[PDB]
Amino acid sequence: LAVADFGPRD
Amino acid sequence: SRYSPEFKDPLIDKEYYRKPVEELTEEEKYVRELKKTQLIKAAPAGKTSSVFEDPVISKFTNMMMIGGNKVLARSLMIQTLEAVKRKQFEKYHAASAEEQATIERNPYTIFHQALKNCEPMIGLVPILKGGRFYQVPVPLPDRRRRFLAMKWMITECRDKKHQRTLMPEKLSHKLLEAFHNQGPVIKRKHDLHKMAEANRALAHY
Amino acid sequence: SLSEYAFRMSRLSARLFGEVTRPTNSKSMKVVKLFSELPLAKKKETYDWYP
Amino acid sequence: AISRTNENDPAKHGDQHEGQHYNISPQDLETVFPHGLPPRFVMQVKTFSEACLMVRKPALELLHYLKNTSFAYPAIRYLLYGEKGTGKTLSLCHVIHFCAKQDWLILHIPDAHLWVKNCRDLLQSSYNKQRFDQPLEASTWLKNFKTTNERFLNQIKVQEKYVWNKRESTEKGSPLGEVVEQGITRVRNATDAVGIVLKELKRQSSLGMFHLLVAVDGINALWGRTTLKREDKSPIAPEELALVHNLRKMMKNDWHGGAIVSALSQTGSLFKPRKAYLPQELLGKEGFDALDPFIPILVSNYNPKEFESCIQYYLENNWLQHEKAPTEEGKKELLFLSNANPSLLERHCAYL
Amino acid sequence: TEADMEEYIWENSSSERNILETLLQMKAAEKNMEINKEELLGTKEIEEYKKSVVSLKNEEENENSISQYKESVKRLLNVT
Amino acid sequence: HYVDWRMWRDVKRRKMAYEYADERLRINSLRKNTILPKILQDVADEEIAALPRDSCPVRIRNRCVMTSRPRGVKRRWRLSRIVFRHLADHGQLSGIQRATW
Amino acid sequence: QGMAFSKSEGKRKTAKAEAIVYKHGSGRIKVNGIDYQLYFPITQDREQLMFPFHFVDRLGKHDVTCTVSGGGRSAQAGAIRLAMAKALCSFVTEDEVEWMRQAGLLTTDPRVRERKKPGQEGARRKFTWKKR
Ligand SMILES: Nc1ncnc2c1ncn2[C@@H]1O[C@H](COP(=O)(O)OP(=O)(O)OP(=O)(O)O)[C@@H](O)[C@H]1O
Ligand SMILES: Nc1nc2c(ncn2[C@@H]2O[C@H](COP(=O)(O)OP(=O)(O)O)[C@@H](O)[C@H]2O)c(=O)[nH]1
Ligand SMILES: [Mg+2]
Ligand SMILES: [Mg+2]
Ligand SMILES: [Mg+2]
Repeated sequence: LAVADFGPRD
Repeated sequence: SRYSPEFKDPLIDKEYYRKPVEELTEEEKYVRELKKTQLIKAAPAGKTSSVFEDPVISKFTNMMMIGGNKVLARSLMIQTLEAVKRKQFEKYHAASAEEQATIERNPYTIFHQALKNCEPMIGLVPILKGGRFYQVPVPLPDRRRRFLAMKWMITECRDKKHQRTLMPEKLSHKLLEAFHNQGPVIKRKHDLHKMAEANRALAHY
Repeated sequence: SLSEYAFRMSRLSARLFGEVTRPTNSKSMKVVKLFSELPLAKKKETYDWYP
Repeated sequence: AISRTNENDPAKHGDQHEGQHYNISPQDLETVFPHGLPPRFVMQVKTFSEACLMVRKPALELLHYLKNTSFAYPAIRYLLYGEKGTGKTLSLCHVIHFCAKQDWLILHIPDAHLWVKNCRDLLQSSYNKQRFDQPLEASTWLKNFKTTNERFLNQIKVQEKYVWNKRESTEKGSPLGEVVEQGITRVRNATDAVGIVLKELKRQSSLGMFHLLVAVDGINALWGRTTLKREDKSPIAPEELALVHNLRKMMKNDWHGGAIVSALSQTGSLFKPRKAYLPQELLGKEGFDALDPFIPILVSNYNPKEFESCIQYYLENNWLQHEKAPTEEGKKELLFLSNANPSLLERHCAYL
Repeated sequence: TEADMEEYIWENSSSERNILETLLQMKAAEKNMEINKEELLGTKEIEEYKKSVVSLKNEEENENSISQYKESVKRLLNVT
Repeated sequence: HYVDWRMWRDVKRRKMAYEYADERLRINSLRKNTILPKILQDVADEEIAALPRDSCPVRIRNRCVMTSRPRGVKRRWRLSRIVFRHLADHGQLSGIQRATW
Repeated sequence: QGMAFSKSEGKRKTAKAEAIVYKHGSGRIKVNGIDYQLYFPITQDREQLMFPFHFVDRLGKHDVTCTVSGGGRSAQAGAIRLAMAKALCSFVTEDEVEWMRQAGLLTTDPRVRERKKPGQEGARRKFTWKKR
């Protein structure tokens, strides 16, 4: 979960 | 299957065979003397020893194939690789000597990196506990991550939002977008992860 | 769509091989078929169907 | 630069330049080749930012004949033939460039198959009610013909009075450009304007005004079958088309002062099998009779020297991006799959 | 008619009519007045051209026949 | 002594159709061309329509010869599927066997 | 003329091929008298012809004249691949022949069309189980 890329947050 | 369980899959790798004997270990020596007694399946027509063979593109091609039409699926793939390369040569010639160093013109490198930027690390799978199905955010195996990056890319290009655009132009445009961490398919990856973070409290189900 | 030579050479072959010699449309050629075979009712499989 | 030559004048090319690529200036691409270049070759010019044509024995053989042309004898018909994708079109274009740079008047038909198929507006002609006009096909060619021969369209002057309508007419002595502009401006007169152009050039070339090159790619189209239909859904014959009826006359050796260089193409033909390439198989009986006597020039696959120079030209443009393409094992696979065929090699390299 | 024939005959054909018309224009260009048909069509070059066209018309077309036809046309048209 | 009344009617239809076959063939020939006058063909139409209804061969039905079943009949043996199988399954039909492949 | 050659046969689906591989050559392959790239316009069928010679590093070293009948374009290319590989084994070392065997180049593919069964739509597909 920490490694994963959640994208530019908004 | 028309192959008895005794039939082993063929190993198509020239290097594996030219490897000298001295480099071989006692375990690798046993496997080689064993296969001389085993039955081997006929090599499929898909894969060959050619130096230009790419198992990922061959797989992406099959996931685009409709009704066994490999000729058409293959034609679309090669048209996409040509369209990606031409878009990069046009971006390359129009750029400055400094920007030119950062511009990739190999469509195979773009294709692989575009998919790797879309592979989802974690997915939502309904694990059952207490008589109900809760979409638990579960780790994804390597096979599943690579498959999902392909299915999402092919699905996006088949979407009806694209009006009269041919597949080699749609797919090339999506690959170059994903190659730059941009696009709808990249958003699907990000949203899947964000949904998996909102259901972290449901990991106990 | 045939030359005079071909048209008259085909009409000569028809005379020798006992084919229809006059120009005959497809509808009228059924008369030839009707008399070239036995009627269904006259075939032994038909009138001797049952023991 | 092992695959390139510094000699960019097609008049000085010889056997020592076989297999080497010479550059066609952008100025000559706009003027000499507004049409006729293969569509995929045009893509290569945009991608490589340059037009380079390999010098091969078909064009060299043909350039040798044109340089020794006797302009007093009747025009000679040269027919390029060969298997699909062997370079017939680009051998013709190499010859068109030679004549274009020698101040010849160029009559280039880039594809004669386009005049016998897929015609939306097939109008009846007014000059002859038994023929059909093709305003879009004719106006398109006229625009390209004007571009190639714009410097000669004022010096050349008509030798008759041509009537377009009751009100409008082209009087004797008017520049031929006036005839070419009437067809472009008024598409209804485009098909007859083409017929007047072919009429004047054939007439004035035999008088010594200029040298004329007739270049027709897909010549087998003229004496084959069409897919155009009448309003009663009946098939139309090529002779009934005004564009085809008049182009058929340029292919007769009843004039002198130039040459007729044509190329066969099964690609885009009508009612011909995929593997048909020989002259009679593609031209038919009516076609072979219209051109006989003619000089057939064979175009074949790349020889070992030409194949390697072709690969080097791609590697010099960084077109082959696969890391294994420059290797000896990569080139042997590119040779087996294409079998040295220029078109198959260009298509295979296009995605590698 | 010619369409009914099953064997090509060079005599009184389009080939004979076209080649003879070509040789006359060439003689006129040289300003030579030897316009006799029997003399023009009696040379050995015409016999090779006749033998080549007949082969193309009555036998299977192939690269060797197209080359034999080519060399016969080059001699008649003085193309070297 | 036929299997049923329906087989007996077909027997009569086959007998009457055989008796009128030549007469019907000749009259139909007059109707099946564009050569003769319509006035003559119109009379031939009335003549063939005036023949007995059971002389018309389209009314003949291929019934099972042993059970009179009108459907499920195999023309080659003139038997219904049920009767054919009974004989086939007891090895009484020369050369016929169960098919596996 | 004294040129050494080997001959073999191959079968793929309903396609049957017979190939003559010459000991020495330039890489020419004739299929029913036609150039292989004219007979096989599909790039995948030509890759199958390349596979045996490429695997043993003999591209451009043998001439082949083969005849193939039956089956489709892919089955014909597969049958020729097997016929050429079997004949090519005469001109390679014993160790190379065992490498071709382990690569699946010398095994006749047993995968043939399955018969349709009665009472179902296809060889395996069943008719729709009607809504209850
Ligand atoms: N002389 C040449 N110089 C450079 N490229 C060439 C040459 N000849 C052939 N090619 C390559 O091969 C391709 C096919 O050539 P081209 O279209 O001229 O052949 P063709 O025989 O006229 O084809 P078709 O049978 O379809 O009419 C070109 O687009 C180009 O990539
Ligand atoms: N509009 C127009 N077209 C003309 C005229 N004269 C000739 N043409 C065109 O020029 C072509 C060639 O002329 P010509 O040799 O007289 O044609 P032909 O009479 O059909 O053999 C014709 O087919 C017409 O399309 C003219 O006075 N007006
Ligand atoms: Mg061409
Ligand atoms: Mg019935
Ligand atoms: Mg099915």
